[PDB]
Amino acid sequence: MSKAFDLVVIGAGSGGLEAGWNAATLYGKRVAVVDVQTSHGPPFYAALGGTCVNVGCVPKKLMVTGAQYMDHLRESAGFGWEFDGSSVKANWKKLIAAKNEAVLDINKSYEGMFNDTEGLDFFLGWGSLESKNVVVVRETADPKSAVKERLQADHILLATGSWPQMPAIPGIEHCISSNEAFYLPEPPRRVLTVGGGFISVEFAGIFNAYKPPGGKVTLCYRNNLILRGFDETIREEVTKQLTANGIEIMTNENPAKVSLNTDGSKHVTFESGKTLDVDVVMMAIGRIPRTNDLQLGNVGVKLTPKGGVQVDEFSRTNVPNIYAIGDITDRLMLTPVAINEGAALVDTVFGNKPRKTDHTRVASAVFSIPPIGTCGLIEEVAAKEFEKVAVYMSSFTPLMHNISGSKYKKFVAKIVTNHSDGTVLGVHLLGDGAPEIIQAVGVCLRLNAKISDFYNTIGVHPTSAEELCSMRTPSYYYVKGEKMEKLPDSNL
Amino acid sequence: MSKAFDLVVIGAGSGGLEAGWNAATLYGKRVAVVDVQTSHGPPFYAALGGTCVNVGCVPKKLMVTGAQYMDHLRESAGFGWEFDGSSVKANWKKLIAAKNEAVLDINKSYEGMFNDTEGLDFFLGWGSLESKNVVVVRETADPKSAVKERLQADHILLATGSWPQMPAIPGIEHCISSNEAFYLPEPPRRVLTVGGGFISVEFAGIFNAYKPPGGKVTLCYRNNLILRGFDETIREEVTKQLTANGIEIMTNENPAKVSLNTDGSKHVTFESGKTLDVDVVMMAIGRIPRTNDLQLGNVGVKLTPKGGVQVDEFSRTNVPNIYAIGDITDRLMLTPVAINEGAALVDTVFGNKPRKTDHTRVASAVFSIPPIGTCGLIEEVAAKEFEKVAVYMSSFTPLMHNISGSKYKKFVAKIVTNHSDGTVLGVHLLGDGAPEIIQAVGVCLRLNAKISDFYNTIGVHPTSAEELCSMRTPSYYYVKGEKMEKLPDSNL
Amino acid sequence: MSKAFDLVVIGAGSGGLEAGWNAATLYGKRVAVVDVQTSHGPPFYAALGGTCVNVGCVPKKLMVTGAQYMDHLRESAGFGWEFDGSSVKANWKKLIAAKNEAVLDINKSYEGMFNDTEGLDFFLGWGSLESKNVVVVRETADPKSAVKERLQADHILLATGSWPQMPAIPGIEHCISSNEAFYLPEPPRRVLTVGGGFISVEFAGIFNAYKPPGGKVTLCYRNNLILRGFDETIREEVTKQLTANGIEIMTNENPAKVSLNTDGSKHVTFESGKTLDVDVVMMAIGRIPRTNDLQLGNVGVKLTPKGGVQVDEFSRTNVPNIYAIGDITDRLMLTPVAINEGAALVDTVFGNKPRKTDHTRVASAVFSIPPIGTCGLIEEVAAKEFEKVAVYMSSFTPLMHNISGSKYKKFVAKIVTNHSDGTVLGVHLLGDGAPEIIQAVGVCLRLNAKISDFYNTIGVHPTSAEELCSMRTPSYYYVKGEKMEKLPDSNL
Amino acid sequence: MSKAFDLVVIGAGSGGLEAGWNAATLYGKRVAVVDVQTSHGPPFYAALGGTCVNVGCVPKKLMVTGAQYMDHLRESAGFGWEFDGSSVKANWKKLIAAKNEAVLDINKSYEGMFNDTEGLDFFLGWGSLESKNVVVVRETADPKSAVKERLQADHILLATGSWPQMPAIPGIEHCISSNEAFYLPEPPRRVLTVGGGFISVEFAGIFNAYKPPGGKVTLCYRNNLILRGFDETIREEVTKQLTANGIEIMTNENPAKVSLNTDGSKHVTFESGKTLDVDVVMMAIGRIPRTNDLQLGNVGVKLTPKGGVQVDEFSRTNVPNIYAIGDITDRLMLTPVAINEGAALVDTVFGNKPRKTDHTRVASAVFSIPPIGTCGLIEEVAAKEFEKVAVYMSSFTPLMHNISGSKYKKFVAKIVTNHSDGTVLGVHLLGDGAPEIIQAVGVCLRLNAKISDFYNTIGVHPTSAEELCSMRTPSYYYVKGEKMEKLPDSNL
Ligand SMILES: Cc1cc2nc3c(=O)[nH]c(=O)nc-3n(C[C@H](O)[C@H](O)[C@H](O)COP(=O)(O)OP(=O)(O)OC[C@H]3O[C@@H](n4cnc5c(N)ncnc54)[C@H](O)[C@@H]3O)c2cc1C
Repeated sequence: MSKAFDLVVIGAGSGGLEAGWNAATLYGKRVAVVDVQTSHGPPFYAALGGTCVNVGCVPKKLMVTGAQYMDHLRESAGFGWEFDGSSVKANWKKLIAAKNEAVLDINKSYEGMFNDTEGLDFFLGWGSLESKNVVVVRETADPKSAVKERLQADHILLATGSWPQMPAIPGIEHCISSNEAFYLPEPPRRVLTVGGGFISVEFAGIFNAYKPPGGKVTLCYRNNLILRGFDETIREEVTKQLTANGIEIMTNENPAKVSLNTDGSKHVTFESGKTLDVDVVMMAIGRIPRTNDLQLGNVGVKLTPKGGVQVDEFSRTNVPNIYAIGDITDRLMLTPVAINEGAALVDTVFGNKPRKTDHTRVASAVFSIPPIGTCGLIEEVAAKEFEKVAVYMSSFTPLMHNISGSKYKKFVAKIVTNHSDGTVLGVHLLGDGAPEIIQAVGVCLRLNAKISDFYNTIGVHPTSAEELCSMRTPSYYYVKGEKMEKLPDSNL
Repeated sequence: MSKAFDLVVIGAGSGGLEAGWNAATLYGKRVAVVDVQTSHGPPFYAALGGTCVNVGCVPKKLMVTGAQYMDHLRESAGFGWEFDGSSVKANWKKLIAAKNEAVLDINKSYEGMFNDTEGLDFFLGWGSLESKNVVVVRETADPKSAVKERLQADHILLATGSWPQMPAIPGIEHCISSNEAFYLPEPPRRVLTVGGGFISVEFAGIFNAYKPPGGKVTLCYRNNLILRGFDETIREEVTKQLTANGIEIMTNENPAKVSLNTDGSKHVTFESGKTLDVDVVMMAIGRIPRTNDLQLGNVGVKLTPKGGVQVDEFSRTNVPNIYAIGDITDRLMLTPVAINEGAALVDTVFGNKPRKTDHTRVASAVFSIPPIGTCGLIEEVAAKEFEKVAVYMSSFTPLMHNISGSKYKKFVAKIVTNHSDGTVLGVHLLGDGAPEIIQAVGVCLRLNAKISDFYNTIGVHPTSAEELCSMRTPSYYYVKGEKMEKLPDSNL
Repeated sequence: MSKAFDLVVIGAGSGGLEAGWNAATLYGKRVAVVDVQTSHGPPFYAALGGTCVNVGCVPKKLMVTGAQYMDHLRESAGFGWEFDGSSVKANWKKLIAAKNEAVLDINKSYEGMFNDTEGLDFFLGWGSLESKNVVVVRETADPKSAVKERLQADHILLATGSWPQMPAIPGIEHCISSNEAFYLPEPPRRVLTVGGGFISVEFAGIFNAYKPPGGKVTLCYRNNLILRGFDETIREEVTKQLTANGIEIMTNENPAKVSLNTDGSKHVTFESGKTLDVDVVMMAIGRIPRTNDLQLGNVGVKLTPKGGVQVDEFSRTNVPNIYAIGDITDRLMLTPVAINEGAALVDTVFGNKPRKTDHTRVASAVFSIPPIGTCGLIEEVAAKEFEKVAVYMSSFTPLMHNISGSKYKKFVAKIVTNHSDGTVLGVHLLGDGAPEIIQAVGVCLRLNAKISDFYNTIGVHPTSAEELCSMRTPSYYYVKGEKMEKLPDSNL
Repeated sequence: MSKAFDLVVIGAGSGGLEAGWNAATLYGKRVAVVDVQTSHGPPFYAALGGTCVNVGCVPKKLMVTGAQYMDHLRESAGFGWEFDGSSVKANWKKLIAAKNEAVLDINKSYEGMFNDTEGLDFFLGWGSLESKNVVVVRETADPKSAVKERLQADHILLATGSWPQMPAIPGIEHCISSNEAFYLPEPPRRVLTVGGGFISVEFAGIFNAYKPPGGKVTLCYRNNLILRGFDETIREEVTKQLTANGIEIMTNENPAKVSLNTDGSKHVTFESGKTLDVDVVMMAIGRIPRTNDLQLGNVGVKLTPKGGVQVDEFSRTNVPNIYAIGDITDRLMLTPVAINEGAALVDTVFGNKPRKTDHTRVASAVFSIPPIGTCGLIEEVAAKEFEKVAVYMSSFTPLMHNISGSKYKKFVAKIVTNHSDGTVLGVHLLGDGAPEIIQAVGVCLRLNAKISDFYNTIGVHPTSAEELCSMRTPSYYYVKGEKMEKLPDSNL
């Protein structure tokens, strides 16, 4: 009578929701959506709305913003502003509440989105894969828990997202991930964030601003330079500026074991013998695709070398009617990229207008203090797949920071082109504005903009973004992998 | 031998310097630049560096930045920041002193650029035309004053910029302009900025931030809406947000006379009849090309019916070998335009490649609070030029401001389109980050981007700039010049 | 919330219903019941109530009763009754309607039994076995049909009953089983029933009485003597009396192929070359257990050599929580035996008072004309497992049939005892009353009654049943398998 | 030498013959049997074979059978049998002639049994006692008639049965008894059977079947309920079903006188005063032991205060070597009792094993329409004998009669129990098959079966007898003689 579902979706995250909406309202298809909670917070943290809405994008931005105010208050003095210095109090409990209320606002809107949209229904519980055309809902992630629904399905979309990767050292239970940090009752006086990823950096600034008096935020990384994957010079600069803002950046170090002290504080011993005491140890060493609770072996879905789900240029798997998008693919773990993959999966199946999502020249940010904006390739990657590479550099200390009292906040801007046709292959910004600036840059790369298009454009003065139009000559080259300043006069 | 150059520049301003520097460093020419001061301030205000550096873009940006801190301190309470609210106060003298140091530093650097660059020489004095090939440098703007130098010139470049226009009302002696506002001894308690332009608006925000307790900024404009020539919706939102911060906006009002009070304050009387008592009256009704002291009549350089120096698309005047750029041409009065006008003038005259400054689709800004970023045409003009016009629109109060408490700060992002092909004709933003976002939006219009190129781009989550890649259907249309919520019938 | 079912039952037959009732009302267990129809008749014939209620016990008795009236009318003449002989009409269409209304009466009562008994719910559809704890309901018997329910189950009872066995000869589609005979639009003029089982015999009498004028009921059997399994002398007698009543009993014959004539009648060719034309060919060559539509391979349920389901003395299978009762076990295909097995399965599981059903010394009947009553062993089976066997025989022509005009209706009565202790091992009756007589006899065997208990009881005169008390001396013996009249005087 | 035997039997009836046959064939004794006729009918009615064969069990059974055909022809319409209803009629002469042939055949066989069995001799005449060891056979029942034989006897067995009791009312000359009813020339149109016993009831059904058009059977009984000594509920159901067939039942009525009408019919006048005109008046108020013509006073054989011959449990009279059995002892007046009484008498006297007839728990019947089968005690008596008494009951209209149209024919099946152990004390059935069902029920009571032994037995589907194995809980109880719907309190 009620049949199956033209589509069932496991995980109502960024990608999950964009696929079920574009199907119930765009194609009148029957759609079901299974997620393990309706509201943010423990025990599962991620809930209806995805990691982005509950324990990612939205709440992180709000908290970084609040953390920027530490710098604002300090810098206002250069501009003549005075107020009781010792009376300032960073109320963490007040910040988390404001955040929680914002997140729950989104939790409810989606909560109502389902209650007035026929063909779109929400099922609370854990979704495991039974047959190649049946999804199993259970009260818990345990494959042997009570069943509450069995959703007959024509198409099945896997959008369970990703999960924080934890190492195998003794005492790892005394550690937290990005998940639990959003819900600390009090701001930790001493915090150690492990790893060099954008998550460890972004939370280091947040903890650094809301820490009570006498606090030290220590960030450790097992290799030499943090923020592996981002442009080189931006890496070393951000390291310098994090140090300036009081954060101890402790490189070439890896925790080896953690214990509890007589007062509940964590005692951390490293692989190099050095010990450090902290109130909170946060693991941000990577995110793995979330596939264990899915029982993907019951149908024989294939996984890549990394624990991720394998797919093609259309998000299809080996099983004929099973698709996967979002962070479960182990590709570009970004929210707009999962919304693009999800919107693209639908109108290629339920709309016979096949259009796949492009995974290259994608804009991303890193709301650190200072923030980062990137798009396209970095110079050392362009080298390994391009004849002649040109690099445009420029690192002025911004206009206002001679007065502000923050001389260290050097703004950086790099452009990477194929020197053959001057086409821009990358754009890498460090400094306030980088995130908002790069967005419009992503449209340029989608338009195959050559460097001439940039410096021939009239600037908006006075801005930092105008520095992208002020670079007319390369600072060095990358020809057949080698890096030399002057470009040797020896053609062909 | 001596005193025989390739180029003489009257005015070490934006356009002038760029012209001379390029001429001397890029083409090894003997260049001479004349200006009335080497450092900012009275009695001549403008100086080495131009109006922008000494009494324009640079200084106001710093002062706006300082006025933004009134909002920051207040908005921080929403993010858990506590401190004695009653202890906040702005020191107007510390703002000015800090601004003087910054501007002075640029003055110091530009000098020494002359000392270290051969073929580039500076001459302190007042420049004027004596013949078709001779610039005279006198000790004052008066023709009767002593001659300092006579410079032989194969080419003369007029680059003296513009000057504040002051209406000839009785009591005008008791008023100031933008020039002197940069140097007030104390912040005015009651102030009246006159004019609906960007100068009056921007300054209204600065005075509103630093006014002592019980102050009141008052802006008046003789017409019904401020910021003529900007997108209307933005014009009206900036009016609302200004009123939301404390600024009173007196429209359809124009001062008729000013008189002194016993205490020494001012007594303004408008045309309509009303009266206001204020401590300062700042005039910002416009700026006129600075042709006054150049003796253009000795050579016959023809002026425009609007009052600027008449020039073709290559900056050539009616007199051979004499050129004009910048505010003196009375076109687009923006620094990057003059700079680009100068760099192009040099390439054309001393190179083997003609270059002319494209004057359309120039991205400019307005540093109100919040700021404005724009680029291209606005609705009205597009409807006069194209067959079918589409308007993509998006307006909301960002989440970060529902928490800060500044709920009036509604973001705005219009997009004007030619619906006959989709090419973007203009972009108009309002809110935090608008000036930075718009910069790369100028590269896209130079590339003739289409509305699809924007929504087909993957966005950066979460940012204000996303809103540009998210408007897919027109909010309304403009067919044959008439506005309508939807199109005609079927077509195709 | 609603969990699983303390018990789900596939097939709502004689056994199915007795198990779900004794559980919902006796033990407050949650119970589900899956059957493929609510009302009798095509296309599935058997429906809610089982084979017994729809196409077995109840409707067969009603039709045999109606068929007995052919003999009644004939025999009344001996007692002085007269009426128009040629005006008698056996209206088959009127009989089937009266039957259908009786069956549907039962169909509805059960239909209401479910609607006012919490914990007892009826599910329409086909039940297939998914996991070892899930039953699959489908719109049809096709394993690839749409699903309407998936019943989570704690215990699973298999009670699908049995199905008519059809041979593999060309033209078998032109044949019918016991199922379709209950719904013939008209009574067949010429009918051939295949097989020697009680079903072929019972329907031969029914067709024989309601056949239109000029009809011949031919019963064929592939071996020598019909009614294999019943006592020997009763077999040969019933053959004789069926012949007397006009039925052609054609032994040592088996159909080899069947075709259609120009008029729709079936043309039957035998393995011996002889041909016969009939309007209806009814196959009653055996009943097989009904397991194909159950997908028993999905869980690995074990089957006996015969296609039946294997079980122990408690109706349990290899799969821990899967039980089977009724005709699906391939044991004693009787309705009271499935009601006993079903009532016994429950209060051994949901009542921890384990009591199994006894499969020996069970009373059964054969409502032929004349009818048969049996209970216990037959003489030739007692031989193969008993030292000394005694047989008591007695074959009087009943009181009333010297007048009736039916001298052939010889009533028979055999008793079989273990000659050691005289315990009665069997009792075999032929003649009207046999079914009602034997029932009370079954209680005697449950009481280990010796033969002395029988002939020492005072008879009810005049009856046929009194002949069981009138046999005081054996007619022959079976000692160590051999059959001799006198019992050789040579003991030990 | 001659006329000197081992046993002389007065009365070749049921008990007599069984006695002599066993004596002569089982023990090789010289036996002589005396009776007044060799064939049934007037003037003596009873004859060789006893009352049962000639004017009792045998003939009525045939006549009841013939009366059952009135119901069969009518009930057959429900099963699709059609025929001219108005053409049915019963030929009372053909019934009698056919019954005469059947009875005569038994008469013929019993004779020739004498002709072929040595030591067994028959003597036609009237037997009476002349001395303790001499039986005289005279030509008529009168002592003054001629002596035919004088038989010397070591043992004399009185077995002359009983005789109809006729009340001494005026007009009794115009009435008949059961004897003459077996020989009426024509069926009475109006008839009045007198008595509430089984004879009056059974005959009422026969006359009701064969009455000519516009007839009316009328049964009267001087008390309030017919069939005293039978189970009450059955008594009242048989009354209802009799009234349902056409018989009028006049209770609390007793005829006071009969007189002749002009036409030759009868004019009955009851005690209460009412009057009825009928064609025949049949008396069946009881039967008295036939001691009239035996000359018991010549020897001193003592009679019972109730009028029968006094005998101990071994059939011995006060006079040595003289024995009595059957109706003449005035105990249970049933054929199998006398037979069993005879067979036991012979075993005791001419064997080496004493045997006495158990007179309790004897299963008898009553061939009304529908019939009655019973065995053991009824409610009332059990309550006088046992502590706690349980009554299992079941009453319904079988399905076959909801179709036949005879909806009054409600089956009944009581079961009386001693609730102190469960042993079955009695069984009472009403409806088709009751006489046959009850026979084996007599074997069970001899085995002291318990109520559990019945419901724990597997039934025969579908039959009336099932109802016995289906009553599990008492319908009501009888504690200390008082009736109550449930027991006392708790106990155990
Ligand atoms: C701290 C942090 C900051 C980030 N910041 C940014 C940022 O600034 N910009 C950006 O673009 N991206 C950011 N990301 C990444 C972004 O949140 C993810 O890439 C995005 O959520 C991917 O979408 P998705 O639907 O595939 O995953 P998700 O949105 O996480 O979807 C997973 C959902 O499925 C549910 N689920 C999982 N398993 C099951 C199951 N078995 N049954 C039922 N439901 C299940 C989960 O509870 C969850 O609700 C950030 C991530 C983190 C952790």
